[PDB]
Amino acid sequence: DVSFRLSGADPSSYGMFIKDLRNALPHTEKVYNIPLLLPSVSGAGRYLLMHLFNYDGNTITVAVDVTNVYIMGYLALTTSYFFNEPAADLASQYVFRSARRKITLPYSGNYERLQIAAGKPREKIPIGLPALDTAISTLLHYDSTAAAGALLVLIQTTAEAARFKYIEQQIQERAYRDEVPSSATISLENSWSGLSKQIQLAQGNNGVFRTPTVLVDSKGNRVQITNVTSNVVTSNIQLLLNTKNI
Ligand SMILES: *[C@@H]1O[C@H](CO)[C@@H](O[C@@H]2O[C@H](CO)[C@@H](O)[C@H](O)[C@H]2NC(C)=O)[C@H](O)[C@H]1NC(C)=O
Ligand SMILES: Nc1nc2[nH]cnc2c(=O)[nH]1
Repeated sequence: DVSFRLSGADPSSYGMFIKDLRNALPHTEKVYNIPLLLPSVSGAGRYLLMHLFNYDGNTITVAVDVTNVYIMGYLALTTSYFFNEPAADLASQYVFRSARRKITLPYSGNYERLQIAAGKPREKIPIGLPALDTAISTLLHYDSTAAAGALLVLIQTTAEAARFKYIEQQIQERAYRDEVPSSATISLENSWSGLSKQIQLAQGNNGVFRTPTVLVDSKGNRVQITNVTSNVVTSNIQLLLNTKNI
């Protein structure tokens, strides 16, 4: 398991947590020096448990699929909560077995569905450590509409920051003040699969992408990534989704 406490939290301990999280994902191989996540894992070993404590010490335990860093559900005191999707029900056979009650949320866990349930796109939802603390508190008391917004924050602070160094840095900047995500942050979140695939395909091709990836950068300018020599590839992306899942 991995842990993170918001009480006394600063940019450095947050950094330690994301490092712990990356190290907890198993991998057998590296492509261009980037851990390549596994095709699959059987049984309970497929799930990593994250324990998060809000400022006041209350806690929730979150289950993550180690093959794709997707959040499947969480435990709050004695009630477990799972997304409404096949992979999450599969996950319920292996974690939080001692939960007294199991609730299935009225949505699946993809951004499209979470944004509809929340009533706002994530372009309009502030993120940061203070926002993570509020999210943990919101999740302790069941409300499907408020939970959708809390999950959008939780996902970006923990799964997305693990996938990209830039997003991890964006969160460290928001350690004491929340701020909506930049356009580059959203573009990055949307291209993880695309990037992961082109980096894997670039191998037998001199490091050149079969088809270019279109992103929006920090200063706000559109851009094309065509080879593994680019910044995104050399210092941004930290984990690769296996092609057998794309
Ligand atoms: C690899 O990506 C780099 C950008 O990261 C590209 O290099 C550019 O390539 C040509 C000349 O090599 C120029 O027209 C571009 O403006 C270069 N940009 C730079 C140096 O910032 C290029 O797309 C890729 N390299 C190869 C060999 O395909
Ligand atoms: N549930 C979950 N959903 C996502 N939707 C987009 N990315 C993620 C993730 O990392 N976990």
